[PDB]
Order: sequence, then structure tokens, then C-alpha cells
Amino acid sequence: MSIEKIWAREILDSRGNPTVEVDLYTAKGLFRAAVPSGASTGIYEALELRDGDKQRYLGKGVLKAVDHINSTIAPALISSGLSVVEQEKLDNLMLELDGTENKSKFGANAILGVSLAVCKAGAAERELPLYRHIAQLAGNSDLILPVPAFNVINGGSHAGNKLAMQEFMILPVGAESFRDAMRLGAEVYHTLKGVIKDKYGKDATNVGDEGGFAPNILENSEALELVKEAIDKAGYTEKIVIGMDVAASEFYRDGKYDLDFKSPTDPSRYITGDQLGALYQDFVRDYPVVSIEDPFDQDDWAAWSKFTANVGIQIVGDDLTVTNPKRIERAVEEKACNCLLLKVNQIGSVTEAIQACKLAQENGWGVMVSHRSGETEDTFIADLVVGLCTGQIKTGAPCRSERLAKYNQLMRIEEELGDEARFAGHNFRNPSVLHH
Amino acid sequence: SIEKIWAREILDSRGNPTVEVDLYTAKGLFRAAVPSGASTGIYEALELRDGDKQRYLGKGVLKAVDHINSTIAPALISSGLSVVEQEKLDNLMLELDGTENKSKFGANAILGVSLAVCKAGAAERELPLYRHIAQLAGNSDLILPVPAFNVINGGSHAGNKLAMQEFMILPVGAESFRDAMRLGAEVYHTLKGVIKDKYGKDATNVGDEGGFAPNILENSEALELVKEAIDKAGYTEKIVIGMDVAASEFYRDGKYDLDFKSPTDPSRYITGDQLGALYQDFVRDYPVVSIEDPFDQDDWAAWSKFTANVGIQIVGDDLTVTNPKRIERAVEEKACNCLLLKVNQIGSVTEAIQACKLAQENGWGVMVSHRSGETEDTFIADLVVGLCTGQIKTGAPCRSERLAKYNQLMRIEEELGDEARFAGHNFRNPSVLH
Ligand SMILES: [Mg+2]
Ligand SMILES: [Mg+2]
Repeated sequence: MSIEKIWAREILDSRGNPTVEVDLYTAKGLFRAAVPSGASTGIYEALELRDGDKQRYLGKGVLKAVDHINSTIAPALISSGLSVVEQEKLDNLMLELDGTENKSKFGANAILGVSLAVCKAGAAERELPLYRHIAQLAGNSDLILPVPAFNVINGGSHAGNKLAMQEFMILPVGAESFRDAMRLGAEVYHTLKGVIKDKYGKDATNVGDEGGFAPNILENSEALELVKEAIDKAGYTEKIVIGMDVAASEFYRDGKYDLDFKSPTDPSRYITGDQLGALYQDFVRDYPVVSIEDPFDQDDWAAWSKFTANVGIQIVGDDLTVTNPKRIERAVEEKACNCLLLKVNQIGSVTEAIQACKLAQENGWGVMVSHRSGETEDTFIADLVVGLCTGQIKTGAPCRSERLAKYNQLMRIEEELGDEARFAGHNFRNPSVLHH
Repeated sequence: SIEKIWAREILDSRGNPTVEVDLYTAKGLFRAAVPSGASTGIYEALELRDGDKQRYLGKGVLKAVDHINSTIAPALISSGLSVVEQEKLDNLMLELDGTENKSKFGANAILGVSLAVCKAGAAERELPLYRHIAQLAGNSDLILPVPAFNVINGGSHAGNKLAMQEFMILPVGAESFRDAMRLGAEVYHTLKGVIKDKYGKDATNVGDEGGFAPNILENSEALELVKEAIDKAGYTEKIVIGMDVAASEFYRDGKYDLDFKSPTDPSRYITGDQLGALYQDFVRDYPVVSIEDPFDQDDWAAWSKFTANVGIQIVGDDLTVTNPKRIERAVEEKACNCLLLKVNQIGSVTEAIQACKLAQENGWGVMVSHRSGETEDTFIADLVVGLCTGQIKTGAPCRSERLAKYNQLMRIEEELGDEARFAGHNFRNPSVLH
């Protein structure tokens, strides 16, 4: 009566690893989605189910997840006779069939793939663009194009350099529109590539998983100066600001923090959380840093709360919250942060990710929709960030098409929305104040 | 027939603007995007760029988009020709431009419409795109290509000392295309590990095509690295090596400089004969089965001499630039035995199909090719199957502007079912399987 067919297969993601793609068929046609993947397993993440056969793709095959869709999830959904518009009921049906709290039986990658395909097929049955269907599933009316946060400089475990902080990003908060923000981002990206080529050599301009550069930078402040200089030389000093992903859990060491964790271990150099907090206040004074992700360890709750109570910038939970609602509730209760990173495959279904998002927003938080380091040609999260009206998305450098595919789709959405398109701009934290 | 044609500016995989085209018929919306091209080639179809330094550092494509929206779109809608009539639609755009290299509207403007028309035509004929392409080309067979995976980079766009531009791997002995992706990915990841140990984490960042560029000086060192990864991955029997030398990049004073990236001195330059001698040692000592642009784009006597003296595939890229008059000359003088087919170098579906059939009539192989700047578009995946050329090079199995083509080939193979055939060891002449 609704779903004609559901067929899953194994494709390759942007790192050359297998992942789940799902085809769903209705009288309106073929609706296809693919699943992203992080670099490592997180303890609070919903389970990404992998084959573990070390011969085939080093044990990263997803044949087990694909067979669960084709042999179990697909018949159950078709036989339920539920319409594809009933996102919550079909999601609930899969959560019940799985019957585990972390989706360890089918894998969040199996369950998500169907959830995304159902959402796409539901939008066509409603005769709505995907982003408007999502807005209705979430209870929004006034769509917003987000500020993109473009990865440009990498450190931490992403790089062989001494730089201990993981990612430095640029946000074109001063752009006139989302299409204008893509232009400002690309021009600074290329300006910065030129600067790196001259200062560090041609070798220093190859790219990492998310399309950013990882030159041999030694000091965290030298990276910030590099980014500031590319923005200034591109001519956009006041229109482009900086975001950072510290990923502080990476250099967390016995209750302290090792800002040189890639040099031979020396405990005497570890600094306390309060010492790390003071270093951030110096960055925020000397550089236009408006957002910091994971400034402290994912269990260092006391440091988060003290920093968030004492600075006025955006403080993003990533490893702290893990798109996990029980963790979010504790983070809200302790005022640990004021923005949620939203990674849909960390929670495993469209419904639960919309609920995670409404949990944060109803408590005054920003929400930044996020990519994974292993992405696909899928663009679902571009429609998601518009429908959820969060005003901010980080989905890579303006380089590599698993990133540009999202940005290109957002420009198409802006074009479709026309005179009713509102760009979040300097209100990326609170886009609700914009619409009239 | 065509309800609407609407072009917009999008960003390609390097972050530069390119042309995307929406085409509406009564069957729905058909979307296609154009890869990065050259705007100043001498034989190439030329892409139109804006050159407005206030926008994308002069790289905008607003002019091309305007040519589509203001001129090509009403003309083609006015024609009343159905979307199936690929060749009549393509000739109309060719006549409207009225230049051989498409420098009025831009090769990027003409191709984007051409691709969108083709996708609309498939649906109108109730055929998947690759079957529609087979019919436009006169083919009744369908063959999955052997993929050529870029893995190591040198030449002009790598900061190392390696003169030669790209080393690829071809899983000729895989059981199918799906198996061929597994083999290529597993060797690619093995290589990443070898490179991280030998050279360091930083040396595993990727170039435009997803391949690596560690700091190696001699080309033999690069070939050993590929062989070592193939070996450790366990596929010495199943994977061979392709090369793209891009020798035009180091052609100096009628001679060849294999250290052109280091401070100059003509004393170290070597003749075409000496370069050909080194290729023969390469072919003797490593499983190299294909070499692209071994000599300069106009050193015709070096091409003809080398091709007469080896058994391997010799691919023209800068030699032929997908240009029929350049191709005829290469045929005449036996310069090479394989055409690298870059569809945006020619400018339309119909012309690219003609160029491919021209090479194939003369016993040449045809290698369908990506560009440095690609998009999420997957057209060339359906193209290489529809033309049955048996080989495609569209990147390392890394970066999704590359994997999108490869993933689409896996989908096509699953659709073909028991009819799906993998070119395998006949990647040069897939027609022996017909
Ligand atoms: Mg993070
Ligand atoms: Mg070439």
C-alpha cells in the first residue's frame, strides 16, 4: 500500500571504506540514502555494525548490516502497511525490532539508512521538498540557511605536526547570503592554500579527510595567525571569524592536558583544565574565535561548566554529548556547554535526531549539524540543517565532493526558497530572532 | 518536449565554480554538472570563465550560465525536438555557437545541456542511462570496465622530485567490478600504511585525485612502492600498473628533463631515444601494462617509434585532447593505440560518442577519464558502460567525486545481473567478449 520495495547494498565512502546504501521504492519512485561513518568507535555512540572479517576490507565490510535490511527490516516495514509519511512510527518499529538501547543487533548504520530513505520517500508522498518535510516533522515553520563552518587547518591526531588542537575552521558570518558565504569560504581557502605553498612548500598543500591542510605548524597560536592572515589577505577581515575543534579528550592525561602530546611524553608540561581555560580566553581576546568545540575532556564535567559560565562564546559539545539524549540532559543540567553537535548516525534514526535537536534548542542551545570524517555523495544533512533551522553546519572544507555535495545542495535550497530564504549570519547561534 | 532548462553555478571538487544544468520534462527533473576544463587550449574545446577578480578570483562561470539561461534554453525549447533526439539537439547547440572549439557559449555551457538532455532522453525511452547511451552508439553489449586507480603522484602537481605524474593500479584479475573495487581499496589502504611507516603521517595526505605524493626522487622508487603494496595486499597475480608520464611537462629544447623540479642545467637532459629506453626497462622490471603521454604532445616521431617497439598500451592524452582531427593524425602515424576520452574536452555527448567510435574503428582502446576538478555527477560511469570501452580512470578510491563514479558502476553491475561482464584481462579490447 505504501512501500513497494526496500533494497540495501554496500558502497564505498570517501575514505574508500564500505558503508550502507538503501534504496526504497514507492509509487513515486526510487529514494536513495547512504550512511556516513566516523574514524573510530565511541562508547556512547549507537553501534556501527561491521563485518569484522579481517580478510575483506580489513574487517570493515557491512554485509551483515545490509543483510539485516534485506532479510528482516524490509519485510517488517512493508508488511506493517504504514505510510512513508509516518516517520516516527516506522522509526519506532525498527527500534522495537532491534530491541536494544544502542541498536547493537542491526547496527545504527542499518537502521539509519532505512530511516533516511523513508524520510526522503515521505517528503515525496507529502509533495514537499525534503527540508520542508523535516521542518514539519520537527515543528518548525520558518526555514534558515546556515552559516557554514569550513575546516581549513588540521592538527591533533589528524596530522603529523606538533599542533595539538584538531581543527581550525572559518565561518563567513558577514556574508550576504548562503551563496555569498560559499564564495567567501572558497576565496579564503584558495588564498590560504597560496600562503601555505609559499611558507611551507608545495608538499604542505595536500589535504586531509575533510579537505583541509595540515602544514608543519608547531604552535596553536601560529595556526590562528595563519588563518587570520589568509582572511585578511582575501579582504574579509570583519566578515569571516574562526571556529576551533580542540578534541581535548585526545590529549587528556591523568586529569591534566598535554598540549604537546605528539612529542616524547613529559608529564611536567601537562596543564590543568583551568590553565587550558585561560589559554582559550587569550585566543578569544587576540583572535576572532567565536566557537570552540570540545575544549575539555569528555568526562571533565567540572571544567566545562566553569568555562561555559565564564565566557560568552559558543561552546560546542561533540565527544561530551555524542548526539545522545541522556548525555545531553546531563550537559543541560550541569550547564556544561551551550551548543550541540548533531551527528545523525551517532543516534541512528531521523526521529531521534530531531528529538536530540529539540532537546538542545528548547534549553537555549545552539545546534550545529555535522558531517562525519567518512562521508558519501549523500546530501541529506543539508536538507536537515535547513529543516531544523539551526543556523550552522560544519561539513568540510570547500574541497572534496563529499563535502561540496552538501554545500552545493544548500545553494540549491537557497535558490528554491527565493525571497523567503533567510541566511543566519551573525545569528548562527540563535537564528530564531531573524524571521519576520 | 523540454519544459524548462535552468543552469546554476556550483562548486567542483577543488572548490572552483562550474556549471550545473536542470532539465524538466513531463517525466521529471534531470540534473547534470560539468567537470573542470581548459579555457586556453589550442585544440581543446574551451571552457568559458568570467575573469572577474572580485568573484572566486576570476574563476566564475556566470557568463556560461547566462548563455544557457538566455540563449540555448529558449532555442532548444523552441526547436520542439524530443529529448531522445540526442544528435539533433547537440547539432543545434553546435550551430548556435558556430565555433569549432565552442568559445562563444563555452564548452562547459554546451556540455551541461548535452548531458542533461541525454538523461532526459533515457527516461523518455524508459531505459537506464547506459542502455540509452548504448543505443545512441550502436552497441548491443554492455561491459563493466577495469578501473584504473591513481595511487602515487609526481610531476608538475606534486612537491616531490618525481618527474612522472601519476602511477595507477588496474585490478585486471578481479572476479567482477565489485571485486575490482575491493582489490583497489585494499591495495590503496595497504599503500597508505606503507607510506605512513616509510615516510610519516603527513605523507598520507591526498592530492586532487585522492592519490599520495610522498617525497621520493626516482621513478623506480615509486614503482617499487606500488609493487610492495600490491604484494603485501596479496594480489601480485591480479593487479597491474598503469602510468601517466605527462612528458610535455618536462620537454625542454627538444630534449627531456627528468629532474625538471630541481634547479636547471641542460647537461642532465636526455633524448627521446633514451627516455624510450627507460620505459622499456620499466616495462621489463615492473608489471607496467599501459603508459599515457610518454613523449611531448608534438614529438610525433618519438611516439611512432616507441609504439612500434612495445606491446603495451600507449595512451594519448595531451597528444589527442579528444579532438577528431588530432586523432586522425595519430591513427595515420601510428602514434598510439588508446584514446583518453575526456568528454568536456570535446563538448557534447554526440561528439564524444563519435570520437570513441572513431578510435574503436581503428583498433584503438578507449579509456574514459575524469578531470582534476570533478563533481558529484556520475555520467561517465554510465558512459563507459554504454560505449563498452573496458577501462575508466576516475581517481583513487578516495574522495567522493571519485567514488561516486565507482559506486555507480557497482550499481550498474548489480542491475545487469547475469548479463554483467567484467572486461578483466581484455580491458584493451573488450569486444572479443561481445
Ligand atoms: Mg569534533
Ligand atoms: Mg593525463
